[PDB]
Amino acid sequence: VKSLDSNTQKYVDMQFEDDRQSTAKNTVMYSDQTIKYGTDFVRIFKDVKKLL
Amino acid sequence: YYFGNIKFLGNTVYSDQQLNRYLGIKKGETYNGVLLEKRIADNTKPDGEDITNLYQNNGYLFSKINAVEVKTVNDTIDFEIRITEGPIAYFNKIYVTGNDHVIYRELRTKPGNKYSKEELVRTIREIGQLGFFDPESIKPEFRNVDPAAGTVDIEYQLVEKGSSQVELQGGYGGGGFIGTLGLSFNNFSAPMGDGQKVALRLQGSTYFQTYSLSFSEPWFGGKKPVQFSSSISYSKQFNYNYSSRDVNRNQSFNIFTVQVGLAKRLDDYFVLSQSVSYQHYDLNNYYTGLFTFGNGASRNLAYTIGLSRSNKGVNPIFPTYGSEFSISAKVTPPYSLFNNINYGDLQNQKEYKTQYNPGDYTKTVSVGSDYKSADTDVGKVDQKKYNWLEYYKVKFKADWYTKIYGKLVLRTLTEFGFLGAYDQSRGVVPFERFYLGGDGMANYSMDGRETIQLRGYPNNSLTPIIEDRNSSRYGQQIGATIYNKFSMELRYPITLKSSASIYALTFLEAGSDLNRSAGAGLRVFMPAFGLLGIDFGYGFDALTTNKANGWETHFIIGQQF
Repeated sequence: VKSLDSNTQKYVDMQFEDDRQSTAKNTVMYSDQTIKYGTDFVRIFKDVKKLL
Repeated sequence: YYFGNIKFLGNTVYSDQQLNRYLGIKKGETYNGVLLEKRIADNTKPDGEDITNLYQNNGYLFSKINAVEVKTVNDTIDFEIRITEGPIAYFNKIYVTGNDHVIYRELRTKPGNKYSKEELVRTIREIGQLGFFDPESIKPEFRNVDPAAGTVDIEYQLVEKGSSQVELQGGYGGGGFIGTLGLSFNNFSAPMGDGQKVALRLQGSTYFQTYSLSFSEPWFGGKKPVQFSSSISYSKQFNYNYSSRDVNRNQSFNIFTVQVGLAKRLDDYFVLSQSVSYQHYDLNNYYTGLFTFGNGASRNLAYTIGLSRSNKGVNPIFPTYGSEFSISAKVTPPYSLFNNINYGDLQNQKEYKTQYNPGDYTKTVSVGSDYKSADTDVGKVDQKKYNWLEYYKVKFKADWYTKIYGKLVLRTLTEFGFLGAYDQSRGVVPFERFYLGGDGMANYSMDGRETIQLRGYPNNSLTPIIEDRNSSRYGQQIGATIYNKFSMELRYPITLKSSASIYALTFLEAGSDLNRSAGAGLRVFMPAFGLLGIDFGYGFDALTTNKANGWETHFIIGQQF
């Protein structure tokens, strides 16, 4: 059987919309103090660690 | 050498014609074995439009596509592609090892469902987004594959890497940087256990600093995805002149906010969101714009409701089909009807006239003890008017995507927004007002200000200003209560890989009879560095001479909507 790739980081990276049983996002609240689709410094640090 | 007569043998699920359309190889072309193998099965990518994934995505996991060369004559090679399908695949038992109900609730690959690689990929992505487990080794491995009965078992191999998380994020908008530091424990229970998130976060820009504690239950009750969120925040915001990017450090207010809220999914594409918020605005020397009560405080108790419909395309970054609608209504309790004090005759009362002979009234010239005289102190009257905020707010947004010709996508956007007061003598509140023009920025500030994006113009340039001339407040921005925007964008993608998503766009916007802008831009999205967008916009309208504003440039990071 053709199985998925050994590394699954790419699968996590790709983006999808919400489906019928994921958490419902609240759009009438104030800010959650997050920049959505912003620069992720922790991911940058982990990537730099992976390249060493 | 050239191809010839690609024939498909022994395939009954799909006809010959559809598979030939999927192959895209015509007789007479130059032979390219690499191209033939790539079209047959693009092993490089999991979402490639290849025949093996065409079969495997609907559950014929046992389908094998092999090529056999039959004849090579007249410098022409003939083929017979052979397909051996096999029975359909149905999941039987789905279990996870290496970690329970938290993981099982978020599985797309339910028992009894038709096999689909898209479901496995989605479950991998969702478990990765949970954050507890190592993103590189979320391994779906097949057990008890019985082609005799047409069944398949999946085990998810996972490795724990801790529940807690630290996050440093950044962005750019309104001509200023923005950044958050957050420590988020993604398991709280009533400690280890349920998926309840608790995060302590701090956000900062050049003119406002916010501290917040946020609790969030994704599955309220443990049955359906009802998000129950709560947030206690304290923010300090300066008087910021968005046009010139200077800040005054002696005019500042502190917003203390407590919000509870709930989002639930109803059709089935709709989301209903509710919120209850208490905000205390402690002003400090804020004699700017429409404010005259710069040393007082205000209280805001709001109930917010919202209905949203979302069925956009597969990629949130680059949708290619669908629509999104949003209607939101924010209401505060109507204190005016129950409070039996008159807001038109406040200015003619002894408790609101200017005072200092000691205790005398002043128009500064002493005007005796005549209570009808002197100047109606605007600070006291406005403070009594707005000690409890009274307003009603309605927002409507529509975003329709369509495909036009080829790979181009057209996006249409339309927003209306209104704010008012129940009693016209009370007046429209100076808070929660709409600010229009520029790079656009989300509701990072917790005072209700909404920066609406209109590229081609300076940041916060089109918001209305005091026009009284002799008021000594000419040029300062007071805010808009009604605003309408129509946007139309054409977008072409260059790459849609998981790592990088790049596209160019041309935009026409009209915002308020409106002010119009036209421009072009380029956006690049990566999971690490975020969503970087560069836009160049020419505005045909002026911000005395009726001359167009002309060119302007914006560079934004993050979804600044």
